[PDB]
Amino acid sequence: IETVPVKLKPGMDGPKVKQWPLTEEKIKALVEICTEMEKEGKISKIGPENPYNTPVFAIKKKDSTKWRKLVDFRELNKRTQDFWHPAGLKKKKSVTVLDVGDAYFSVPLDEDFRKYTAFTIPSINNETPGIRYQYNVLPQGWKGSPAIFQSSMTKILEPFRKQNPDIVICQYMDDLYVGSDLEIGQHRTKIEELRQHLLRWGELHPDKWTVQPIVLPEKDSWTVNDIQKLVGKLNWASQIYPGIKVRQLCKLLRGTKALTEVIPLTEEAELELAENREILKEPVHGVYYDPSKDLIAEIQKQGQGQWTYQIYQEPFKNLKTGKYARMRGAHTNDVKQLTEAVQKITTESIVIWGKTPKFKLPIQKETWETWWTEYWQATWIPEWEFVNTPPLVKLWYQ
Amino acid sequence: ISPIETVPVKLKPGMDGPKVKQWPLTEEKIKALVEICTEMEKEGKISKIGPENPYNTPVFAIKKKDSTKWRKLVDFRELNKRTQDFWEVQLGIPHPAGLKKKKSVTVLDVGDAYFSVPLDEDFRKYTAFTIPSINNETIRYQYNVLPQGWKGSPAIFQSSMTKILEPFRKQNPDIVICQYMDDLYVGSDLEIGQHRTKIEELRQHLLRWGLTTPDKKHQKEPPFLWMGYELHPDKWTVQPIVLPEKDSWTVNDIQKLVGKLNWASQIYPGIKVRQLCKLLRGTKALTEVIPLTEEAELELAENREILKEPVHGVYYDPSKDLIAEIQKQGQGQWTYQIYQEPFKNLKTGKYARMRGAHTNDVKQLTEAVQKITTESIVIWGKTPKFKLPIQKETWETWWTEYWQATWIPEWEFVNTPPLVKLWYQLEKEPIVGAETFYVDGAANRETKLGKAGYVTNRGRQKVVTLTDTTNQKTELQAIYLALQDSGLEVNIVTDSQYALGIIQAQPDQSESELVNQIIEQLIKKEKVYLAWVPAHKGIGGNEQVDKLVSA
Ligand SMILES: O=C1Nc2ccc(Cl)cc2[C@@](C#CC2CC2)(C(F)(F)F)O1
Repeated sequence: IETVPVKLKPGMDGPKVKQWPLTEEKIKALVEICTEMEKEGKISKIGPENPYNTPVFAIKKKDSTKWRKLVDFRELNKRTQDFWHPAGLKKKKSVTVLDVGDAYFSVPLDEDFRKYTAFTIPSINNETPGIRYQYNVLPQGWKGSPAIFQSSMTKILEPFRKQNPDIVICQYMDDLYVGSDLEIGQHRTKIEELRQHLLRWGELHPDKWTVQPIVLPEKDSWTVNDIQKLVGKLNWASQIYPGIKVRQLCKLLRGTKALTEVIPLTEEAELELAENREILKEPVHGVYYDPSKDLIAEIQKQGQGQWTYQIYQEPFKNLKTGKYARMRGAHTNDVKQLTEAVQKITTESIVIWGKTPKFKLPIQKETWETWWTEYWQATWIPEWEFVNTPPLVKLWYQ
Repeated sequence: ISPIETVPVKLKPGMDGPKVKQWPLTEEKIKALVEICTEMEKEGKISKIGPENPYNTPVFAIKKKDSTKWRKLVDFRELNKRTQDFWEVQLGIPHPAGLKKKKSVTVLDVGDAYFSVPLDEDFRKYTAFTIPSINNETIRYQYNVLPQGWKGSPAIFQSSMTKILEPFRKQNPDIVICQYMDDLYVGSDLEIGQHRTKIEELRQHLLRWGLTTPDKKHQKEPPFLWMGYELHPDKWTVQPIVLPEKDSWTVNDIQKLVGKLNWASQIYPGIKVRQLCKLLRGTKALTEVIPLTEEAELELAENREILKEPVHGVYYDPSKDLIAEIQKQGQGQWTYQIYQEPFKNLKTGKYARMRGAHTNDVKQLTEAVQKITTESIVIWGKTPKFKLPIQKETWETWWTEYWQATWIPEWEFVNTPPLVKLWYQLEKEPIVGAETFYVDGAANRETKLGKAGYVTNRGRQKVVTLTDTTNQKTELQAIYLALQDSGLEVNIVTDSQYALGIIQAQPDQSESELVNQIIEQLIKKEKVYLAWVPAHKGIGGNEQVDKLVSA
């Protein structure tokens, strides 16, 4: 019946975040769910004397008929005291992720901090007052949960870390990441093995993530248009690679010619291009990760289902860049695709640096807030802001 | 009064509420409060204090409406700002459209409920207030239960009500009880007598917990008035909307009118306010009198006719689909009606022209849909199926090529003009034979003096001076010229990322005159291909205009 006292960042107060509207279906599922946790002592209904509140909703993470309660403690976490990364995790063949949230129900929360964990189950058309609860145990999604549980966590983990001191197990929030250079059969079985050990209590490829190369258009014949677009893309890239030169190409344009006129390249321009392709055959030197600084994930809509992104801390010094596609069935849903993208990039940022990136989403606030919850499937929620993607920024990574 | 567990209250950390002095009143008021108080004291409401209490609120005596008898009020105004914050009672209020049809409906006015609920004994002290007396010769009191005008009274009462009902609701799941203020709206699909009998059970149940409610003969009967509507148990109608006809129309009158007409535009079709609104231009005072114009005197008249029309509606049937159909009622203006059965509307509404920097129909339509979707999740916890005046091909073309994440729930095209379209589309490749304008524009960061022009293949050109302009204004100006001094197919190369992006987004409405003009020119052309090149480079054509727009 022990309880480590947890407090809010000095002078801070509990979160009073409003509950967005939920669908009948998500409400029903949540009433079932909460009634259960209430019976088991996990939570308890609260009174009006508690003025704090946190948003909650329901999801279905990868192939599930049954719903999962999800609480957005982002604001509570940003207000919770601080507490206290094996680069080996990133440098693995495969890395599997595990949801250990359940573990937390086992631990009771410092009763004085409970008031802050207050959340509400809305009623359709406001016909009824919302149902108010607060946690009695450690809530999943709370930055303090993993911490206060570390102690017990490590314990239950030693056995597997001693039996297999070749695998890396990193925990982030409610997730546990395990990476090993084994082969799949033995790897997935060794995993199933870990979930066996975990149960008697309560598929990514890292060597594949990098800074993708900027490729330049090659064609039989070049028009004035073609050269301009070419020079534009290059001129931008000069920002990342000062060596990049466009003198020769610009010359080919001297004069106010038609846009479609076919321009014959010179031996000089061809060298100029030859030379730039080479400057671009690799990422710009001297780009290192700074832990004392925020990670930033920028995404641009390429269209047709494609989305390029760059993770970075300082402008033009990409720590990583990429593209995301397909996801059959989402063939007509920009929000699904974007949400999947953000998750894919978060997990990735977690693996690599063990922290989430602040997102810059090319979407209108309203659009994203209406539906993103309908396609979320993680236990965590990164931070984000909305933007108006530059016409350029796109043709460049395109 | 009630025997329900009090709620634990505390004063905002640190703060404490003892002070604000007694407002000496006449001898008629001092004794007209000495009386009323002696009353409450007995009922167990207030408790003559003094024992140990430094806190104090001022009592007043106001002429009770229609009474030669006096009534009291207590300024907790101070006490409240020192009182902890509570969980908001929820200000999102039920809308007729979300109600389910019922056979019988009753409304139980719990009214005198604040004084029926126990206050946190532990906190009572903080309520103290006094009654003055000639020659300060000595009356000190403090509440024992929720006080009329205290911060937590509503919140704490509402919560007590929820608890007290909890059992009854588990017992009678076929009965619907809606809380709101001191009111209880109970509806059911039972037979009239069966229903009347459950109410009595409810009333006595509430009375067991000390909450007195009205008799079946003191009850108020349907329809009930709800934020503008008349609520019947099987349907709803709109309270008549009477427009006054006067010879004197101060500014105020004109506004309130517009105000009511706006509220009416949601429910009624074809309401207009354009000319009543014109009447407020340059007004100098609220009391000012403005003569209604001819067209003003007219729409007002045509609006009265419309307001006579009786508008009825239907409630929600969970077993049927939700369908929302939208209409473009002008640029940026949309109309919508949500229904389940053709012509039997649950709700209707209007979204006014959102006037921003630059959009277009498809985008505008998209926001409309997002709006109706959120409204619906709220009202019904469901998203309607949409019937939109746009082709899957246009939507297909728009999104497939738009730079932002955009989406629209299950929807169906409905051919009901005026339709939403893309008024023009930029070429994806240069145009052969079409002329080629290399535009540019510039301005000083100190004088705001700018030049904007172009140079083209075919020798044609033209520069022009601007005053009080910016880089972005001149750059856009440049493109306008080109669209003017050009044929029906044009290739334009600009160095303005600004200009580019605004246009790339193919807008059909803006609040900038210039932008609007260009939009027009754009709609006109047969083929337009817009291109961008980096600003100050030796890039043929662009270096040329960079020369002319530099003095
Ligand atoms: O769900 C329904 N159906 C309904 C139908 C007709 C009427 Cl007049 C009233 C209702 C009701 C309510 C309410 C207050 C919000 C107004 C009731 F609770 F049943 F009373 O909510």
